[PDB]
Amino acid sequence: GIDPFTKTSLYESTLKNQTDLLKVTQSTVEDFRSTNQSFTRALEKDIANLPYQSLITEENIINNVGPILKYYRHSINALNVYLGLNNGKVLLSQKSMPELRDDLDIKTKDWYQEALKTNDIFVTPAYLDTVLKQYVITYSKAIYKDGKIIGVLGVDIPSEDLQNLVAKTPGNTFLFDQKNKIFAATNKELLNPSIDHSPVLNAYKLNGDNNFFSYKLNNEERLGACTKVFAYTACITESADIINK
Amino acid sequence: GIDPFTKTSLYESTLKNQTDLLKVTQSTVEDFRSTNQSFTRALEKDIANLPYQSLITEENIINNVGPILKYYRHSINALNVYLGLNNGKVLLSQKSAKMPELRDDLDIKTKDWYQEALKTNDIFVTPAYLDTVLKQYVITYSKAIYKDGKIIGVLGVDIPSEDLQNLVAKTPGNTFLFDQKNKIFAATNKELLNPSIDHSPVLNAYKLNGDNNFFSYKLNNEERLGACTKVFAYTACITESADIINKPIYKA
Ligand SMILES: CC[C@H](C)[C@H](N)C(=O)O
Ligand SMILES: CC[C@H](C)[C@H](N)C(=O)O
Repeated sequence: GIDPFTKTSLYESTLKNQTDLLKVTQSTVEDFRSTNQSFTRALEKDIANLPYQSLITEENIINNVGPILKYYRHSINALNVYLGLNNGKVLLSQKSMPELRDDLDIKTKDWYQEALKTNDIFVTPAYLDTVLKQYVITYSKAIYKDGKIIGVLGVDIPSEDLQNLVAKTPGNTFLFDQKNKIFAATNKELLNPSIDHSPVLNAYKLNGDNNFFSYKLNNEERLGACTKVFAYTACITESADIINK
Repeated sequence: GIDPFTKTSLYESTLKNQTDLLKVTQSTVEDFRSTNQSFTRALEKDIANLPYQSLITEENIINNVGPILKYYRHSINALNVYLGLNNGKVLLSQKSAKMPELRDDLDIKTKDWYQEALKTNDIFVTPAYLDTVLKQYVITYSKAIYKDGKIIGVLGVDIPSEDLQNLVAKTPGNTFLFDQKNKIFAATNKELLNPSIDHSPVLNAYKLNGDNNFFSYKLNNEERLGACTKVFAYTACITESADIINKPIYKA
């Protein structure tokens, strides 16, 4: 758009605009995670606050912890909320009275194993829930009372919840998961698994977090930026027509 | 005549972005409301799921409803979660350890959160007001609870209005909210909250223009551009200096 002064003004403007919108998508991901972490932490505290007598028999776990799992599940509309024990049983409150299940192979599960290896909440990649066969993100936390492990708390939130939040955001924003597979997008057509993303991904590796870049699609110029948000990569892209016309 | 800058692609995109940022603030308000409404509905359902016999004596209400109020309060970090009864007593869960107890001196039957809930099938959302007990500004979500068609009481959930302010403050853009009385309520630039700020120019211009339509206005002899929109009872606005919208080659 010929005069370099004018092109620079258009470029600097769209850079700021697109960076702002990328930040909104970043914030969406952050807020989803923190809300779920706060919820999980509160549940941990309510369980650990029970007297040991209420925690040390399986029947007492069912009768005393079960209602807490159920109310918490309902309060945020979680898919499953549960407490896994070292005997391999798990008290499960599932969307459909919490029951003690012995058939869920919990010690083979990352949500269980990993919670025992950190003092933080553990957040799983999205995976297909065994019980309800929906894709979930699990927040898990080893619960201790007086330094004594009670069990591992788990909270399953449908990954579609995050996908829907991201899709509603302004801008042509999208998320890749930890394996660089498309996870969420404002334009639902981007969900085609056969779409190649090397151009934006290569541009991102060259430029780094939040650094605006140009790239090509079918010999046409586009502009974009990406940034790491936990294990995700969040991106925004647009046509470069805004600066070239 | 017409400002030539308004015919530029730069101006057009600038307004498109301001519109996008205003919509982010609109979404913030909508999502805060929806989340709190859903929480309150879930709580109602769990209370009403108690057997009728558990809901009809004060002792049974304390013992059976109280734990539910507490666990729900913790789950979302609400300020107060409570069940108001027709006898005027209220089972109140708030920060203080012990189990929820009945308070008999909170004058509930003449309060809007109570009376409005009885007039509707819906959740009632109050304008922000100073909480009677903890003296923080709160928004209350209330709902009449029925069991087998019989009124048990009115559920209330108090969320500090500061929670919504904090959400708005984190949003991009110079966005802000007015309440139902056209008083400043939340702002990205927390200086806009100070009572000495004159919001008449933006409000007067908004009245002439309607939702999402950009307008010029002035404050303290500075030309500005703004747009506002209704979001439930609130008015959400975004404004910018005219000299940022159109950066002069020579500054004044
Ligand atoms: C109780 C564990 C639950 C079912 C978890 N989502 C899993 O699939 O392992
Ligand atoms: C139990 C009612 C509570 C305190 C409510 N926030 C009020 O001020 O009326």
